[PDB]
Amino acid sequence: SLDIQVVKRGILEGHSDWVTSIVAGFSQKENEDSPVLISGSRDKTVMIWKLYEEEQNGYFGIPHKALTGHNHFVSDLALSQENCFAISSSWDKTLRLWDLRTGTTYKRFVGHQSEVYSVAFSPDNRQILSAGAEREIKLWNILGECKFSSAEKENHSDWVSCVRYSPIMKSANKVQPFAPYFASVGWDGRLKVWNTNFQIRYTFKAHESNVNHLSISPNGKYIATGGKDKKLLIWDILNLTYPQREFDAGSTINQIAFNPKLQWVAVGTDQGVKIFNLMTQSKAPVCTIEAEPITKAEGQKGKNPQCTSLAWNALGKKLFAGFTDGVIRTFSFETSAN
RNA sequence: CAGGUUGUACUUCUUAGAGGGACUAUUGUGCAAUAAGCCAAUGGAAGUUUAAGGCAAUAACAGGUCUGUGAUGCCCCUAGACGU
Ligand SMILES: [Mg+2]
Ligand SMILES: [Mg+2]
Repeated sequence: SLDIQVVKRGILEGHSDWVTSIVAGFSQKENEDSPVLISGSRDKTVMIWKLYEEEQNGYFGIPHKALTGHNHFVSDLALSQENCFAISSSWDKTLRLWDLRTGTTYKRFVGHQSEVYSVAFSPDNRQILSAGAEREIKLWNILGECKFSSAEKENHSDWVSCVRYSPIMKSANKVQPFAPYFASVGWDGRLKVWNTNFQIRYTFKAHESNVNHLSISPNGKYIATGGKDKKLLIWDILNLTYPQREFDAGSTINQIAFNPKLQWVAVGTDQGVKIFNLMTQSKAPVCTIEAEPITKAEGQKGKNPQCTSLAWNALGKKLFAGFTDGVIRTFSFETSAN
């Protein structure tokens, strides 16, 4: 057997409610570690984390700055390439541009109506993409001006849950055969793929229930898609009649993340976090349910927390799961190969 | 520590418009024949129907009001008038 076992790293706490979004630093000079962690939660707060080198006590790190601009929950965060800037989606019908050194909000994006579930940052950093319960995807100048809004003929029924982008690698030698696209996942169970011009390129009806999250392989060759359908769908951008691969992950799918290198898929689920190996065909490579540190409070027992977010650090060695109890948990992997 | 001034300044305090927010939320081998519900702890600005009120069905009670009304039936007073 190839055993992939998990060493517990630590605990990042001080998030009052849920942990809805997590981003880790971009690798700046190549193959070097990311010092930076940012989370977003219900709690009305965006947390900036100063991370311990080793692990002291049971903790992996300590809260540095708490960004407060927001009325309702923070749905999703995205980083600039600079790593010096972050953005916040919210149910408060607004987006925010955050300087990461100062607590300062730079500009805020206004003009969304209902509420905002997700945001994406384009590789050029001059385009912001935002989506919400308006069944609408919006394109913003970094100066805070709505540039475009996808219309009825294209846009999908119910709510856009998540929008993301299609990475173009640095070297041209990294083999980019396709066109640039952006992907939109929704509560109608539709995975959409649009060109830069906001023209529908490929819209497949992926799921039977609703889709909470979508992420793109670092290669931009495949898409991972998931929600209440209790199914993890992987799609080849070459042949779409049939989904590339499918996995059964217990109960409901909250989040999905690709290992920036390692070629695994981590899935946030109510039961816990599952990790899939794409290099072999088997259905459950590493499974983590987490008992509650808040349960250690005497007399109150948990049903377990459910994990509301995932992120990998740039090196792909560390993994962060945001939870129901407002605690981020950190885990590392040791390989024992028989 | 106090005044006086000031600005392509600002919203914590102050107005008060928009919109949030609480649904008994979360947890509970707590009581419930596990159903309505109650209870506790935690979080929470707020968990006594959040608090205090407005409105008030069917029916009555020959309740009160001709002295609130230029709403009136009938009765009475009409030039030393019960009129002004
Ligand atoms: Mg009342
Ligand atoms: Mg009488």
